[PDB]
Amino acid sequence: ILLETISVPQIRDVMERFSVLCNSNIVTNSSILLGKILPREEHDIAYSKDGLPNKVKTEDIRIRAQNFKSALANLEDIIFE
Amino acid sequence: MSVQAEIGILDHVDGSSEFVSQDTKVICSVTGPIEPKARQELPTQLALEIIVRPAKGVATTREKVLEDKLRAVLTPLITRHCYPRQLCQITCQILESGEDEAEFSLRELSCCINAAFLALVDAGIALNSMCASIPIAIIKDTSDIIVDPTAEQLKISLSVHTLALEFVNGGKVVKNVLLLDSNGDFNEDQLFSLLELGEQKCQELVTNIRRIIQDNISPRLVV
Amino acid sequence: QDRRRLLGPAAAKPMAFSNSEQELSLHTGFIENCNGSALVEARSLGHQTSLISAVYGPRSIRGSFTSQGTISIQLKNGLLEKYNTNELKEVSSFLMGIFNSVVNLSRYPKSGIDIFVYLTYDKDLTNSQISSLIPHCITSITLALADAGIELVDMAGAGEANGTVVSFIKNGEEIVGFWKDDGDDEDLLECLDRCKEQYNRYRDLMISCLMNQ
Amino acid sequence: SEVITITKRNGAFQNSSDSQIVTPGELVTDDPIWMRGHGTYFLDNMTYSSVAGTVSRVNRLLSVIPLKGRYAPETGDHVVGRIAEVGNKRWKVDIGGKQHAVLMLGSVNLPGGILRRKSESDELQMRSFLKEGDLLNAEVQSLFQDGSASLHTRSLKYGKLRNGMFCQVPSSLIVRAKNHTHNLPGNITVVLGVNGYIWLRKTSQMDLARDTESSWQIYSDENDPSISNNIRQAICRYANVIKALAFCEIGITQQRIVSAYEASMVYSNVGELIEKNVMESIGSDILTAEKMRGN
Amino acid sequence: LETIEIHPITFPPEVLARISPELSLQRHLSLGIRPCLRKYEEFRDVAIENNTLSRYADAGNIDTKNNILGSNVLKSGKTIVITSITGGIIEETEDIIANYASVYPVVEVERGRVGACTDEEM
Amino acid sequence: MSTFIFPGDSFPVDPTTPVKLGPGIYCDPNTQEIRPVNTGVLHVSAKGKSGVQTAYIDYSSKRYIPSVNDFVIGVIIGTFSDSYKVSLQNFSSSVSLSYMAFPNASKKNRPTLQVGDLVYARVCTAEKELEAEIECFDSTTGRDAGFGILEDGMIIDVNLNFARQLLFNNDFPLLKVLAAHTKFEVAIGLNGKIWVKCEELSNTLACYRTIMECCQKNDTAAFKDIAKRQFKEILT
Amino acid sequence: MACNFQFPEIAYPGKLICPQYGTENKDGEDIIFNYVPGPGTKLIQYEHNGRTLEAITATLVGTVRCEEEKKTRRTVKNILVSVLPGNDFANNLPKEGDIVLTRVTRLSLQRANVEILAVEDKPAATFSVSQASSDLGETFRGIIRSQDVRSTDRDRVKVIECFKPGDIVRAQVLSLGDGTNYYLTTARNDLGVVFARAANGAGGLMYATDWQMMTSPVTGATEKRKCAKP
Amino acid sequence: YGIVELDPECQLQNTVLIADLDTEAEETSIHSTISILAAPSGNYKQLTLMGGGAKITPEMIKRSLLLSRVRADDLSTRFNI
Ligand SMILES: [Br-]
Ligand SMILES: [Br-]
Ligand SMILES: [Br-]
Repeated sequence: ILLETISVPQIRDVMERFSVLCNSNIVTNSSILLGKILPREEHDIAYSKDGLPNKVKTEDIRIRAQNFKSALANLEDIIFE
Repeated sequence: MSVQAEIGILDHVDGSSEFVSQDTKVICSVTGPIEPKARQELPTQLALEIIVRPAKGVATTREKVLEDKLRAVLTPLITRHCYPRQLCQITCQILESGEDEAEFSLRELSCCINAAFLALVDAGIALNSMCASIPIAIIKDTSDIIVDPTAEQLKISLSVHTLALEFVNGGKVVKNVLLLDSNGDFNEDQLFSLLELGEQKCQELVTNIRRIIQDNISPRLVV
Repeated sequence: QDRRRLLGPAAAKPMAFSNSEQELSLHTGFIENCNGSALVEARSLGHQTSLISAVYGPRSIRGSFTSQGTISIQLKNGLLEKYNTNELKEVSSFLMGIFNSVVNLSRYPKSGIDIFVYLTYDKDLTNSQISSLIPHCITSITLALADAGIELVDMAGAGEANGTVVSFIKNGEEIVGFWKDDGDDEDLLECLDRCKEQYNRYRDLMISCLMNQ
Repeated sequence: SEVITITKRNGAFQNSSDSQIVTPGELVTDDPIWMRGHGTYFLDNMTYSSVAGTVSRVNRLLSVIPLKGRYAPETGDHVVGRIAEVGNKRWKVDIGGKQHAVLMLGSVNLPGGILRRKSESDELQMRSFLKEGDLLNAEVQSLFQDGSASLHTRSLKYGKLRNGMFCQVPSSLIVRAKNHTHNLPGNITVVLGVNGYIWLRKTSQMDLARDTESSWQIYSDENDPSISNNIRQAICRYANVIKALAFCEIGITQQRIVSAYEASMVYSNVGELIEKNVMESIGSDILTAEKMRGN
Repeated sequence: LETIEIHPITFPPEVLARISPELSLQRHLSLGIRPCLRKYEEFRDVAIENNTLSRYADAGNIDTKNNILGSNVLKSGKTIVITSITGGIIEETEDIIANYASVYPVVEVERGRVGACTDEEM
Repeated sequence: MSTFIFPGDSFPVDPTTPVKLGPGIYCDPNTQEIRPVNTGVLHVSAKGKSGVQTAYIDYSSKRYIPSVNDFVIGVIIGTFSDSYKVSLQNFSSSVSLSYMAFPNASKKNRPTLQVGDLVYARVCTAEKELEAEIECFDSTTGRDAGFGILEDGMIIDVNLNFARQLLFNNDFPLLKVLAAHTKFEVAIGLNGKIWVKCEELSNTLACYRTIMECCQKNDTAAFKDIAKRQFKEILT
Repeated sequence: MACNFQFPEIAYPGKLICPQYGTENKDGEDIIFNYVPGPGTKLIQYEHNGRTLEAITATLVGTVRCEEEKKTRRTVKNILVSVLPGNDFANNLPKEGDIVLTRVTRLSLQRANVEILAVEDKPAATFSVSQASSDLGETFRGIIRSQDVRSTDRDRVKVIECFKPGDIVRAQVLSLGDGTNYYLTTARNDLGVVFARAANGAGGLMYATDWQMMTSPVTGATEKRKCAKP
Repeated sequence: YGIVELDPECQLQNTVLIADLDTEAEETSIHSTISILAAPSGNYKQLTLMGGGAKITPEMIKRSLLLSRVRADDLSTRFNI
């Protein structure tokens, strides 16, 4: 079949049977071994003058990312020769 | 530092050499620039095919490391942008270890660097500068820094070092340190004392190399 | 011995020693090296399994031309339990047939989708075992493909019952793969029901993982 | 033999104007006047054979015709081939010879034909006309130095094949003729390529007009949406009898095919024609029929 | 006396990194950062898990069908490393190097390829 | 005794003087500095040469690198659609020789050169990042400037220095000492190839052996003696 | 650009979205909605209650978007149903007409061989970067023929003066070609060399001053390339 | 560790030492690198200097040796192994 060959009552029929089909189809994944270590997000550290490591915040890196993107796109400036 | 070298000993290669330090003898050959394989091709620069063959047995992962370190030295030496989409084959056949190969690969690496450089010179390939490599070791009790140590000295060493410097201005200015391969137990003070004495003997080596190069190549050229 | 690896001395001999229904864990997209990846861990009775899948594609195929994509699947032995290369090849072939019925290949002309499944940690704690790993492989590959962004007709899952493995799609109405080793006689109907129950559970957890995570 | 016919044998790996037969290295003649052709080689006066076959003498051209060998494309042959690869501005089609034949983009009829204006996008969209795997009619237009064939389809008679099934016989069983497309009872049409490649399809309007908007769909993979089972079962029967003629080393002609097709009607099920004894008898019945009809 | 202004074509960070890694590096360095969003002297953090794969993992319940003597699962940033130590036995017949042994490692860098050992791994 | 120079060494000439850079000398695209990259003798042309001094380094080499306006000896190793694939040296990148790069060329008639033929040609284009091109005619006049096929004879391998001296230096006694023994015609390629042909093979062979040995010794005041013992040894 | 309220918001592979056709009553006239399977969806024929049915099914994991597109009496509105994930070069594979960012790997006398690094997406514009490696030949390679370099004078074109090895060339796909090489073109004003350095990367940055000339602000030295119109 | 020269014609809005190289951009473009195996005791077991790019100065070496110690002290004591 094709468009225009199909009429409005035929369309509403299709919509009906679809609604019937669609409405007829209707525990945590805790780690076992490698679940805690592998999916672990990236963290970065900085070593102060004390020699002690310091945790770099995630949002700090996110903001650091979005700020560079704005400084690369909009702050492209104009090159004069 | 009484090394001995010969240049242009092979017939079917663009360039060759034979470097000898004590008992360590390495012969090297260089063909290039030539047509590269598709997987080797570099759009803008020269591709280096570097091969190291051992004195005994077949090439293993050991020589694969010798190829890698030798690559770190030769790569910045060659003006690669002069030969885009081109190949330069560099083969080193270590003829005599001059050391216990089961324990050390120090003298073989330095001799390969010096030989490869000489072979590149013979082949007439664009080089940004000159280069010299020496092996260094630190003995157990005395803790003295011995430049160009013997095999017997290596057996009683606490650390072994390969130093290769990049020279310019008639072999007087150290442009950079191409390779420093320090292995074993050592402290920061020992490191710079090593680098200070190492630079001196390296500079002496370049001067000797410059002599060897001119002595061999000048008869070929015209006045 | 080998000139490409360090296998040690030849006179050396390996050390020989003397004498709910399922618990799942799913994670996706932890391998930046590829396009899609999945971690599937299962724990039950006296056997736990931790396998990792990785999808590389669609990438270039420099040979002739194809209107659709070409799938390749390779299973690798992990650290602990080893399997025959033949047996890993056989499962690979069985998996290729399954995902050639699910992956919308029409959307990837002259492209290659290489799927790797690493049998990283398979512990046998009983103080052809490969049949019990098959449903977990399909789960990992399905997760990885969906994580990669490769089009799938439906969430392909599977189940195992008495050496019989059967993978379902379309709410368990149809079968995309049938596997049977050992087992008993005239036990087909019982296996289909038990596997469909596992298929349904795995599919729910997969969708839950692809959405919430 | 209700389900499978299995012939068995033990203790053996297998079952175990005169035409002058010569073998490689054999001396054919010692007359230096001769012009040495194919299958031969010479040294001064001596002419030797390079292959195993029969000595042929045409005028002053001595050659040895081999007993075996692949199809050798002659200029003007009607062949059936499959597109092996597509590149630049040409296709390479599998005919069944030593080398793939070439089919230049300028040697085919583009869709829409004479009305179509030339486009430089055709050379980049050749896969929309002929792609890998497609079957087609073609005529050997020219020959290359080595012997390779250049094909062309500059005709309505030639072009992409559809509405049927493919089968092949040794090229030796099909010779050159005035025409290789034939209409047969059952509303089916055969295309007997000289290369041995045969195409059996449902008879089209063109096939009827041969003895008695469409130019846009000359490269469509789509078949006739209305093909009866009686035509399909006819194709299968024609296929089997052709294979039967080939099994008996019988030269395939349009008469031999129709004769075998009607003679095979003795057997109810078409699948009975795949058995050895059936094939051998059908071919044997054709030879004997030509015996008592000829004399 | 020919003054001309040029509008430099800009690209997204991900595109620039693919197009020109060298330029992408220098752009980041001008803002005191790196393409990996870290600062000049910032290291990647490290997370490990020891002896989780070894047969001696649980002292109370030692595995019987396991030959792993020691193990370590390490993740630093986005890279994951899994190490397992197995053993063998061979009959035998100062601070010098001749009195020291070593382990025989086989490293595999999974990069979605199949074939011989790479020069990296060797 | 000569004035040797090494890579990385300071360049003698001052930037205040306009200098045309030849072989051996490299101008860094990044730092704009002029520095030697080859090892050998530095040659600087005298001042007054149209206000432009040409500086280059004569260095030992045997691997040829195509440069414009060079006479070379190539061998046809392939036939493409519009040109020949020709090798100037083993293992080197192939060069192209157009079918239209001949005297009396036409789009209807291709040259009769077959694969395996030797050709004496001139390098017309030699882009660094592109396949070099050679031609077997004069681009302006259209005639053959001595270019074309080299029928028969024998070809000789020779280092680039020896070939350059044989082609440009008239004080090189080699061609003279060979003429004192026999009649011969010779083609000289800057790619280190020398073509020699006489009426008899024994003479061509004698020439081959002399050129080989003279290239090996590189002692000018010994060519006459080498040719003497060579042509003598053939007579035995 | 708005889907009906009867449509699902989120989607996973295998989830039903909508029938092939829809309709409604507005202003005393029946409007016909023609739903077209877009990227991330596919028409799948299911069975239920004995009667067959073809419905739009999501093949990806993400959100569902719709957009109207067109190119007795009756009115029909054509709606495009697709699923967008939510970087991925996968779903946006280079097709005929697409603009791509390529890198010249080898120049020849008659053509220019490149590798596709990124593909332009449809509404600064957005991009989809290929995660493949250029070291293992994992990237889709392409070819820019000499006659497809520029629009004017396509007969006499020197490749060495249009592109250089390492250049980043913005090109448009002509055809898929074979499995080895795509076929691209740069015969437009906004096509050609976009990013380049002097002496094949051995020099400083060069910007497109002229459409046929690239210059360096620092050195002043210029090079001849087929640049995109600044 | 890695050493790079800041290119004046790449600034937005003279060498720099970079620690723990990651990303393709750093592995591909940084040719002057330093690798260290440092024992928490204070001594060193491995020291690789590869200067193909910027010049490796004694200051760069000393700073690298310092950071290697600080990093080693962190890794050794962190997981109480
Ligand atoms: Br070993
Ligand atoms: Br043929
Ligand atoms: Br244009």
